[PDB]
Amino acid sequence: PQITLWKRPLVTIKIGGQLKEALLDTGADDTIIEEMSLPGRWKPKMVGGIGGFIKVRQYDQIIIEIAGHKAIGTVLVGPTPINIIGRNLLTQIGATLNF
Amino acid sequence: PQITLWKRPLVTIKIGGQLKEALLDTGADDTIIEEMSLPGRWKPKMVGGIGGFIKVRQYDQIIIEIAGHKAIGTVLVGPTPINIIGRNLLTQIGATLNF
Ligand SMILES: CC(C)CN(C[C@@H](O)[C@H](Cc1ccccc1)NC(=O)O[C@H]1CCOC1)S(=O)(=O)c1ccc(N)cc1
Repeated sequence: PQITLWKRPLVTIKIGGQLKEALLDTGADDTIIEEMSLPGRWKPKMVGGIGGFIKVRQYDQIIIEIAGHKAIGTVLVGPTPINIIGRNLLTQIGATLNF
Repeated sequence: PQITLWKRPLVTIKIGGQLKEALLDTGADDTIIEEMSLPGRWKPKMVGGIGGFIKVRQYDQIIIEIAGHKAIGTVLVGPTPINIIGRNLLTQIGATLNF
């Protein structure tokens, strides 16, 4: 699709067999989702945003369905105001910005 | 142009007669620029994201040239770690997210 930006670019994602809403965020380097249980071991990671840094849990090789497109990669879990799909996954689905 | 997301989508902008580098951010509702002097009255506002909230000054009807494209709208000025071009101005230049 071609998504205009008059409204927040929200899509449905499927992760852990659950359906969730997420923001397509070109300004986020990584993908961060709200607290949920994911499989595997995690590593610590410091993530910087508008108000400073936070501590999140990094899970690798996670299967995630983004607006019907399947992707497999790194997902961070932590206290985010909204589920964000960052560049790491946007590239996997071949998303670009055009103007 | 067609911007791939392997790297951060930075562009050159012109605001208040100064040249700055900024992030084309679909996850940002509004544009936020690092501390600078702008003409006009302004209203204080609080903006939040990852890491909490920052206090900014809201300037209205500011003209900004985004990669050679002139646009007009609200600009928030404050202690942001990076200059962000949000949806309020991306729409004006006809930017879309495609996949
Ligand atoms: C958190 C989302 C919902 C909103 N933010 C936009 C996001 O694109 C934000 C942009 C940014 C990049 C680098 C440093 C600081 C900020 N990236 C972000 O947090 O990157 C983290 C998450 C994964 O990788 C690192 S915002 O900055 O809080 C914001 C809020 C309101 C306005 N009007 C403008 C901006």
